[PDB]
Formats: sequence, structure tokens, C-alpha cells
Amino acid sequence: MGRVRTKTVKKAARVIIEKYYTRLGNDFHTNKRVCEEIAIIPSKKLRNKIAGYVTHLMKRIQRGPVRG
Amino acid sequence: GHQQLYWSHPRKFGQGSRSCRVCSNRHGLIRKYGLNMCRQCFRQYAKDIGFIKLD
Amino acid sequence: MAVQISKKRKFVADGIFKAELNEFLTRELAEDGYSGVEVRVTPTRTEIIILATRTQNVLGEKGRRIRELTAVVQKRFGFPEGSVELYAEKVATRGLCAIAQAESLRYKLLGGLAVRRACYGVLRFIMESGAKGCEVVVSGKLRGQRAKSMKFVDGLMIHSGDPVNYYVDTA
Amino acid sequence: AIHRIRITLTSRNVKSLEKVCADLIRGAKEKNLKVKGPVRMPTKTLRITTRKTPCGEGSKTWDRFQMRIHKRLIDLHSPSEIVKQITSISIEPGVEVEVTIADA
Amino acid sequence: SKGPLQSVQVFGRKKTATAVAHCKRGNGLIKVNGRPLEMIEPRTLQYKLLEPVLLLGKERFAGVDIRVRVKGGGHVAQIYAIRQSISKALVAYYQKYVDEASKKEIKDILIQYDRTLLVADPRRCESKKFGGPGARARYQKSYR
Amino acid sequence: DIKLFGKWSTDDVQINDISLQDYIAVKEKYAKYLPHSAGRYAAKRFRKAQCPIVERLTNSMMMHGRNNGKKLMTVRIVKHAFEIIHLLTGENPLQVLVNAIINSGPREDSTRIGRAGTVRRQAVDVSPLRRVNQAIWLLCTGAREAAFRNIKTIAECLADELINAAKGSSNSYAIKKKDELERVAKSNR
Amino acid sequence: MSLVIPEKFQHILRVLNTNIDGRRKIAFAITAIKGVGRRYAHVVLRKADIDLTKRAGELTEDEVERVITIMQNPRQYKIPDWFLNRQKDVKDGKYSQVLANGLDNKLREDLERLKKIRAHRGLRHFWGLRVRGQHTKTTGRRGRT
Amino acid sequence: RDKLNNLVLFDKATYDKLCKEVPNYKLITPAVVSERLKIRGSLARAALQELLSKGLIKLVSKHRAQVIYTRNTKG
Amino acid sequence: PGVTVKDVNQQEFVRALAAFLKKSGKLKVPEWVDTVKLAKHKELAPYDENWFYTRAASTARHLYLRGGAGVGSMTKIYGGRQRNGVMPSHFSRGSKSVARRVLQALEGLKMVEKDQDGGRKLTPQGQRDLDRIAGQVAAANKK
RNA sequence: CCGAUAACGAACGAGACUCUGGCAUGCUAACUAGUUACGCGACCCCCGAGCGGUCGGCGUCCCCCAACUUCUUAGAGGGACAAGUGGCGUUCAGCCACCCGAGAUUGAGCAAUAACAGGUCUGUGAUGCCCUUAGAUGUCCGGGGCUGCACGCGCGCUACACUGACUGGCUCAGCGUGUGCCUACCCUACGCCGGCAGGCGCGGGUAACCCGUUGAACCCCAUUCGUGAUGGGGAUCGGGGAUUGCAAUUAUUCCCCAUGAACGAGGAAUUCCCAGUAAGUGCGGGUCAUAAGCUUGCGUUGAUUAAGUCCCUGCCCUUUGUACACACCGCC
Ligand SMILES: [Mg+2]
Ligand SMILES: [Mg+2]
Repeated sequence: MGRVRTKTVKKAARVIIEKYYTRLGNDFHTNKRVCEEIAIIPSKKLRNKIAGYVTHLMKRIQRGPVRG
Repeated sequence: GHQQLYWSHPRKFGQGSRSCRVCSNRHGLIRKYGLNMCRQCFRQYAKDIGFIKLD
Repeated sequence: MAVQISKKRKFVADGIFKAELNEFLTRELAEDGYSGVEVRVTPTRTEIIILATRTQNVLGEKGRRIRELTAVVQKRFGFPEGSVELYAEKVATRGLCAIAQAESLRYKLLGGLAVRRACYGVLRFIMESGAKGCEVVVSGKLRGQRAKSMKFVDGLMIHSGDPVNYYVDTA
Repeated sequence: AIHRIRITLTSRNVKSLEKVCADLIRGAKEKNLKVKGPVRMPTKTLRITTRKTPCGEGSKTWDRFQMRIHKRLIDLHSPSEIVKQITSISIEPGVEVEVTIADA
Repeated sequence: SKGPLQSVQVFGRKKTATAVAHCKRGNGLIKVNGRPLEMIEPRTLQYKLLEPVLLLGKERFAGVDIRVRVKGGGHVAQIYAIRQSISKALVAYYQKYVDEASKKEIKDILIQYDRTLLVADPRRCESKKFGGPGARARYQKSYR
Repeated sequence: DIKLFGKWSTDDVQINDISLQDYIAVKEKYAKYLPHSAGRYAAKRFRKAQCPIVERLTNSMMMHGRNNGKKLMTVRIVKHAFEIIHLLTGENPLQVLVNAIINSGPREDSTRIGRAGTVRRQAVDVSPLRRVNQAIWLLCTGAREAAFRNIKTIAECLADELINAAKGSSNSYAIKKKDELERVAKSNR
Repeated sequence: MSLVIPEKFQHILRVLNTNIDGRRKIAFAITAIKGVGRRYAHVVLRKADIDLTKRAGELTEDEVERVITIMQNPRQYKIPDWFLNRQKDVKDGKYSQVLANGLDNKLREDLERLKKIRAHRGLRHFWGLRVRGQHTKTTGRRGRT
Repeated sequence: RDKLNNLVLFDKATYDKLCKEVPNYKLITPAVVSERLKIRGSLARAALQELLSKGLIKLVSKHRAQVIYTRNTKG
Repeated sequence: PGVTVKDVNQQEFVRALAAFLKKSGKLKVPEWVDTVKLAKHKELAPYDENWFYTRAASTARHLYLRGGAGVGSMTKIYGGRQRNGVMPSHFSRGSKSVARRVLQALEGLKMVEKDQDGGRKLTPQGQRDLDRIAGQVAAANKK
């Protein structure tokens, strides 16, 4: 248990998906690489958390719209 | 009194020989690494010395 | 080797010298807004820099006070003659120096200003010099047996984790 | 010459120690001196565990103060002299050098 | 017939005990610290030492010469480091010098018997805390 | 083929009760040369189900303080006891152990919190993993109590405990404790 | 050889002034005498040259008296000076080993000399308190109540 | 159950019992023979190794903390 | 099929070498071997009368395994647990004089010699003695 | 956090963070770490093995006289994200399992608004007021005391035994310290004397250079003991011998020989704990001239049970009542 995400990663995931939907895709490693230059994330441990939530949200987006 | 008994006590060792290099206290002395600093004066000056709490 | 002391004791002793020098300079130059001491040590000579708010005060008439301090720090620490140099440097953005603002607050309260006035002036000066936030506490007894603590905050202020060490200046 | 120098760098902060070693190797390589790789001595951890309280009353909490000392070795072995080629050391506060000849 | 440079060197560790198996071309012979696999103490767990050869077969080992040096931990940790180094040494040797069909058809046997022959144990220890004798046990407290 | 302790083949041992078939681990997949492995069997729930039962026995036989980590000593004790029961009964020690576990595991129990009449209020039927746990615990405690203040060694006391439990003869500590516990559940049904 | 009990086997002996059980081993059997313990018993048996594996009950009279005289005269039987009880006596200065009710009476003599000279240890023994300077605050209450 | 007072040396009535029925049952250990014939146990080990050397009993284990013997096969 | 000492059970090897030293009688044995204890933490003297031969074999084997060992190294090897009565246990060394007398007997047997540095190592005579004893005990183990 | 939604957008704390552990046969490297290969030896070999085996034997930065970083060290980069699959879920937040994987919850440190007349004036050249200040409550010196014992309590250590004790042999660590401003006091190798405690010379080490390949204990393998307050236990006490110190008595500590007390698993009650964990088991630091049954760390061996609940004990949130608000230690 204890894998619930935080506002700090969720806000960033929504924002970068909105800004760079065209650049980004549904591959985790591709997303964790594009984030490295589209955002100055101080921490790798937070960067890949953001990337994981980004992949989850984009997999959702391919099916149906969300609040973002 | 006079010269031959005022400081005549053998003080080459023990608690009484060593003292705090800061506040001249004889309790809680930290002699590791040649600190010669009090248990409390060390907590005061550890940041200046260079000791950092990591874990 | 035999004459030299081990590296561990050497670094501990160097830190000891830093602490004692800082405390002596604090007590001596407290009324001149002494911010801190930075010591550059080379194997040949020792260079020390007194970061202060008022260089014109820390160095006396014709530099009398600074050369007097140089003699003092020679005598205490056994430095050979002409092997240590004392410089005085003005602190940049003194409003961001926790020690300097605490010293000015002490000077105001010693003068006898109301703590609310003095603390709010310090808050305004810090925020005017530009900071994410600041926080002052005055605790103790004034005119009464029962002691009170008064706290004045503004802006952001982080407390926990590693970032506090190099984000928050404390005094 | 024939001379071989061992320079030891000792400090507390790895960032400045790595800088003051790397610029030494980088400077000497341009001057074409045979520089053996910077040997990393095992770091020395001075650990002091002290009661947090200044009185004695409490829940017996302890502070684990740690002081880490990092040490690097750099060997310059040129066929010709070395002292005349290297007269600057480019130090920053905190790091301490110690010159040594290979005889020692 | 005399092809040199045919040797690998593989380590295996468990609880601060590291063993280095030097797998080299030659006749079948396994020695740890200059001694054969038998007579290594404790004599209990000798089957644990022998389990690599017992499962995969003596014939496969007949083409290699194994010398293991181990300098850590305690007795059982030495045993586990030795067996892990032995089991990983020849599978790496096979991966490097023959086809990986052989490597997979040996490593599947090893992995279905016990995963620890090829995968090190990731657990080491836990620090002691200042409220009790061990890592988690706390000193007995009294109320009256 | 596996040759636990170099002998005592595993493929001839059957678990006759389906209720315990998938928790006893003497089959060929769980068969092992020695009753010793740092397998992290307490990593999560039900991980001990796939743990070999001889390993579980040698892990439960190290108890009562003076010997908590002495797995090598417990392994040699299990070795000697298995050899003794093989030469004493004439069948596989593994089959003896499996039947002992089956007969030792108390099929029921009782548990509440309210004002108990005799021992405990509500009868209940236990889980198979609880069957294995309590059977191993009862057998180990019986052997330990038998070999406390007599000349008879741990290996011999464990041996006769398993031998008596495998058939049911009212003198085994595990069987007696199971009988008492089943009786109190029956009375407090 | 572990054959049957010898005819001249005594279940209990009587050496010096106190009986010893011969059913146990000889070395651990003569330790029942006051003044002689495991180390002294083993060393006197080494000097007496008797089979250590044999029981005390099957010892014969000449071997028993040989062991007796060995343990009674250690100074003349190579036994080192640092192995005896009463080394360098506070009374006569002769190194000796005491192995009888002589031990009890030497103990009361050494207690009563301190009591007579009013030494602190003598006073403590007279009062029944601890004598080696340990704390009596929370221990030794069993001997009092 | 007060005391055992087991014998420390053999006699005529027990030595013949040891020679007649000890090599007749499968499990023979020093503890078993001690509690069976009221012998101490040092005698048990010594006499069992004597019968082992004489050949009427076969050793199987030979371990320090526990040594196990057996009767000879029949037929 | 040569045999080195490291190819056989050391526990039986040291016993066989002790028997060899006992049968070939020239090793010097101090007159107090029947009296002293082997170590400070030992409550009794060793049961075996030829503990000197056993210890001589053991120290020869250890010197074969690693050289440069002195009295301080030998006493560390043979040290063990001290129970200290009601105090909790600690670790204690052996008997310095016992180890030194044994090593002096070994060099009187002329199979142990002083090193170029401190400590002692094995002569080729001792090497050949040890390895031939190893070969014979290996043959005995085989058959 | 998601959702509901007169709220929307945030901030502190949580998280994030730093350190530590787990993986990189990938990078940079190393005579203060080494490893392979090779050369001299030393031995078993001779049946002959001969690119045979062992060597912490000596060497190949003795710098011209091999390479390499796998093992070791320490830097930068990577790697793990509920990422992949199935199931459950508003199909959201997430949860369960499995695969690949070194790892699918490694431990700590830091830590809010505040409150506790909580503890410390015996930490301080932190400090108000009071007290004393020459027959001193200053300071020094001598001795004693802090240990003192009908008794009660707390943290503990050792045991009650054969799953053991003794004797011998075999065999494995990691933290970490080490010669001093004052300051007198370091870790110890090697050889010799003694049985031990110890003593005497001769070095090395200011340290990955020496102790040290830390030959630790438990454990493992053999001997004896044999259910007996017994070869378990070593409490109490006698005698002797050493060490430190100016000084050992009220025994500092250590060693040796003697007596051998309760104790045969412990009432009512009660403590701690979920994986390298409990527990067994030793080794360092601090204290230290001498001192560990303490504490702080480290390593070795290594489990049983549980993946839940509010029954007990507490704490928190919401509703509620209030004559309390110095707030129930209230008011009256
Ligand atoms: Mg945090
Ligand atoms: Mg005594």
C-alpha cells in the first residue's frame, strides 16, 4: 500500500500533459526523458514519479476525457 | 597557604586535571579526537567545528 | 609523522580554532554588527575575513582596531609574526543576515524601544531587503515576573528536511 | 633531474575536494606530466553520540554528530623537474594540501 | 587444444561475505581457499555446497577448474557466498564461451530449485537505536 | 531423487488428506537436500505454505531462549531423529512426519472474549495453515518437554513424539493436547 | 574393560576424617574433602600415577594411601609453591596445603586473630556483614531475614 | 519418581542381560539402555562400544552428541 | 596423485601428526606439563596427557597455513571464551609460556626458524614432514 | 489523494529532501587495495602425471621490469515509477496477485500552529533578585563521606542444565580507536623470563602504510561427566601473587589454590517486538592513571506467530452540553 500520489506530482503531471501533449506519448521511459528538458525537476526520484503519473493519465486520455 | 602546599596536590590525571576548554567545567568532558569540550558546549559549537547531523 | 598530528585531530583542532575565533569576534565586535568570520588557511599563512556590517567601525582610526585584533589573534593562537592577515569585508544585503538583524534588535531593545515597534521594524527591513519570509521570537520577562514570548512572522517559512539548512538563516 | 611528487588533498566537502583535484589533473595533463589517477582513500567518519539534553531529564535521546574527512592522492612523475613546472596550487577554503617526495 | 585466455571471474556475496570464483579452462576440480569441497567445515551444509554439481551434473563441470577465495562474514555466510559464486561462475563461463542455449537450460534448473544460487540475498542488517538493545527491541520500562 | 540428507526419498510420501495436501511441502518441487535455507519465508502472508515442512520443524525446534539461532544444531537433531525413526518403525521418516502433522493438527478450537464458562465461549474450526502451525508447535513442545530432565536425548524424544503421533497412542504430548482442545471445543460448542 | 564390579569395591570410603563416595570418578571423588578441589585432585593424581578413567571405589589401599601422602606432602612431591592454599603462612611462614578439619580450624584461627586485633575485617565478620567492601544496601537480606 | 541411584559398575545379573537382549531390539542408544537396565550411562557408552567392537551390534551414526547403534540382521 | 596438507581433514591430520611426534621421541617437554593450565580462562588442565604433542602438531599446522606468527599470534589463535563467573563472558588469550615452550621445542626439532622479520616460519624439513604425514593420513582416509 | 461541493486558488506540517543499505563483470581510476598471468623457489610428488597440486613463499613502480579493475576503495552517472499483465473499485483515487527484475514499503535525520509554572540557576565569563564575603557558603590542604544496612522498589547480569558443562582440535567478522597546546596519560608487533596475572629489551605506526589477513564469540567436530543442588550455578569467605596510582584499609582492578549459598523455570501482575526483526553471541567507542554487570554502535547465528481489530489501555476527529475562559489543578 502507500502509493497514493501527492499534489506536487499531480499538478505537475496535469500541467505538462496540457502543455506538451503532442510531444509526449504513452511510454514511461520516453516520458521520463521528455520531462528532463520540459521541466527543471530538482530530484530524479520525483521526476520518475511524475513520469509514472503522466503515463497513467495519458493512458486514461487515450480512452476518455478527464478533469485535465 | 605558602608555596609548598597551595597547589601541592598531585593532579597529573583524574577528573580534576582535565577541564572544559570553554567553560572550565569538569563534567561531561569529551576527550575524543582531542576535543576537550563539554557535553553541552559541544552541542553548542558542533556546527562551527564541522560536525553535522546526518543520521 | 611523529611531530605532525593525525588528520582527524588536525581537522577537529581547525574547527575548534574556527569556533573560538568566531565566539571571540562575536563578543568583541558585537556592537558593530559582526556578521561572521571566514577563514582561508594555506600551509604558509592564514587569511581571515571579518564579514561585518560596518567596516569603518570594525577598523579603527588608521586601522588601529584591526591591527590590534591581528596582534591579539597572534598572541592567543601562537601564530608566528607576520603569518596571519585580518581583512574586513562589508556584508552584502545585511537585511538577509540573521545575525545582523538579531543584533540590531538587541540594540533597539537595550535602547528601550517597545518590542512590537522594534520587531515590526525588523520584519519590514527584512522583507524590504527581499526574502521569501522571516520569523522573529522575543521571549522573556519585561516589567513582570511571568515571562511571555511574542512571535512575529511573515511570508513563507520552511522548517523540516534538508533544504532548511541552506534556505533558512538562524540567529 | 628525475623527481616524483605525491600530493595529498584532504578536506570535508566532496564537491570542492573533487574540484581541487580535477583541476590539478587537468592542468598537469596540458603540461604533459605523467599523472597517476587520483587515488580515493577511504573516508574517515568521526562519530560522536551525545545526550541531547543539557540536564539529564528526558527520554534518553542522543545526537549522532558525524564529521567526514575525504582524502585523495595524486602522483606526478615527470622525467624532468617538477617544482619549477608546478608553482601554483589553486586552493579554496577547507581543502588542505601536503607535499611529499616519493622518497618518503 | 591449448587455447589460452579462456577464464572468467565471478563474485557472489551474502551478509558482508564475498566469494570470488575463478572459473578457468581445465580438468574438473573445485577448491575453496586451497582445499577441496569436502572436508570444508562445517561438515553439515556440505550438501548445500554440493547442490550446484549435484543438480546440474558432474559432466558439465568436468571441463572447468574452479578456485574460490572467500574472506567475509561467518561460517554459513561463507557457505552461501561460496555456493553462489560457484553456481554463477560456470553459467557466466558458458554465456561467454559457448551458446546461451546451454546457459538457459542450466539456469532454469538452478532457478526452479532455488533462486538464491543466482540472486544475492538483498538483506544485510539494521542499525541499533538509542532506546533499546537492538534495532527494534526497546528497553523494559517501569511505571511505579 | 532429491535425497534429503543423501537418502530418504520424497516421491514415496503421500499426503492422504486433501485438507492438508496444499500446505504440506514434501513434494518434489519443495524437496530439498537439507532442511536449511534462508528463503525469506516470513516476507508476507501464506509464504510459509510453500516452505518445506522439515524446514518448519527445524525452525520450530529452536526455542526457549538458550538456543534460538542454532540452526545447525537443530538440523543435526532432526537428522538423528529421522534416522532413529527410520530404523525403529521401518518406513520413510518423511511419511512418519507427515502423518504426525496430520494427527497433531487440532481440527477445531474455540475463541471469544466474553465471560467464558470453562475455557472459551464459541467453538470454531481452524484454517489449514493454523493446522500446520499448531501441529508443528505441539510436536516441538512435546519433544522439548520430554527431553528436559531425563537421560533421553532430544533426538530420541522427538523420535518417540513423532512415532506416537503418527498412529495415536494417548501418550504423545501433541495428541493429548489436541484431545483436550477438541474436548473443550466440544463442550463449549 | 567395563566388566563386573570388583569384589573389593567399597560404595563409600573414609579418608582422613570425612567419607567420600567412590561411585564417582577418583578425581571428582576426592574433591569432597575440604581443602582440595578439582585442580588439586587432578594434579595429585598425575603425581600419584593412577588410571584417571577408573572409579574411586575400585582403588586399592596402597594407591589410596599413595594419593593421601601425595596430597599431604606436596612440597616434597614437586607440586609448585603457587598451587597450595596456605602459601606463606601469616603464622609460621611455611608454605602448606590444608585438607581436613584443619581447614576449618585455620579459618577460625585467621578470623579470631583479626577479631582479637580489632581489624575492620574482623569486626565485619563478628557482625556478620560483608567483608570485601561490597554494597550491603540491597543485597544479603536472605541471611538476615 | 524421587531418585534413580543407577549402578556405576556392572554385576552378574545385569551383564548377562546386556549380552542376551540388548542386541535384539532395533533402537539401542546409551540413554535407552540406561533407562532400560538401570545403568548409569557412562557404563552404557562403554559397554555399547565393547559390544560394537565384539561385533554383536552395528553402529550407524557415530556423532558426539548422539551415537546410534542397531541389532544385527537376521536370516 | 600427490597430497598436500590442505587436501585432508585437518582434525585427523593433527592427531596423526601428534602420534608421529609422540612415537619419534626427541621433542623437548617441560617438567610442568602435568601441572599448568593451557589458558587463563580454562577451569581445568587438559585431559590428554600428551597435550604437548597435540599442541605441537597444531602449531606446526598453523605455521604451515600462515607464517610470521609469534607468541602473540599463537596465544591469539589458542585463546577462547572466559566466563568470568557472574560477570558476562569475554575473550581471553592462552598461555604465553606454553606457546613459547612449544615453539622452542619445534625449533629444537629443527623444523621452525626465525624469519627475516619477527616471528617464525617453517623449514623445508618441517614442510616435508608435514606433507608426508598428510600423504599417509590421506591414504588411511581413502582406505 | 479522489470525489461531493459556495467555494477557487494556495501555504506550513506529511510528502518531497539529506544520509545510509540494496544493483550495476557499464565509466574514471589506484605499490597505503589488490586480482589474474608469468618467472624463481619450498614441499607432495616420481607411477610420470608437469599448462599437476599448495604456498598471506619471493617477485614482475626493485619504475622500465606484465596487464586488469572482477574482488577493495570512492566519485560521477544510471536504475524503481504501482512501470507491465490479470482481478476489484464511482471504474476515479487506489487496492490484491503475478511476471520481468538486485530491489515492487531499508533504516534513520529533519520535522508545523501551540501547550506543558515539564527538567535544568550543579554546563557556562547565560542571567535578575536574595544569601554569604575574612573564623568565607571564596579558594587551598589533610582525613572522612558520597558505598554506610532489620527493610521496599526499578533498570539489569548470571544461572537453574545433557538443546548441557569440561577438555582438545578445526574455523569464520564489521563498526571503530590509536603518541596529547594546556596535559603528566597512545595502539602495539617481535624476541626473552614466569604457570598465570605480569616483567625486560627491541622496533613499527600521527595511520587503507603498524597492530591487522583484527586467527572474536556463538557455532562445528572429537573426550569425559550422567538426572544426582550433580563434573549445572559460582554467590559468600580464607590464603597467596601481580598491575596502575602520591595513596588500594571500607577489599580499585587482575591472577592462582581452597568452601560451595540459593536457584529444579518462578504467584498476583507486567515489559518489548513483525525480517536479517526478536533472541542467542561476542567485538569497538564513551567513561578511563586503574576500571564495564551501563550506555552508544558493529558484526555473527538466526527464528515462531500476524498482514487483523477496537475487546483492554490510551490518543485524535466530529456531534453535543457547559454557569469553565488563570479554561475541571475550573467555577461554585
Ligand atoms: Mg519528511
Ligand atoms: Mg574457592
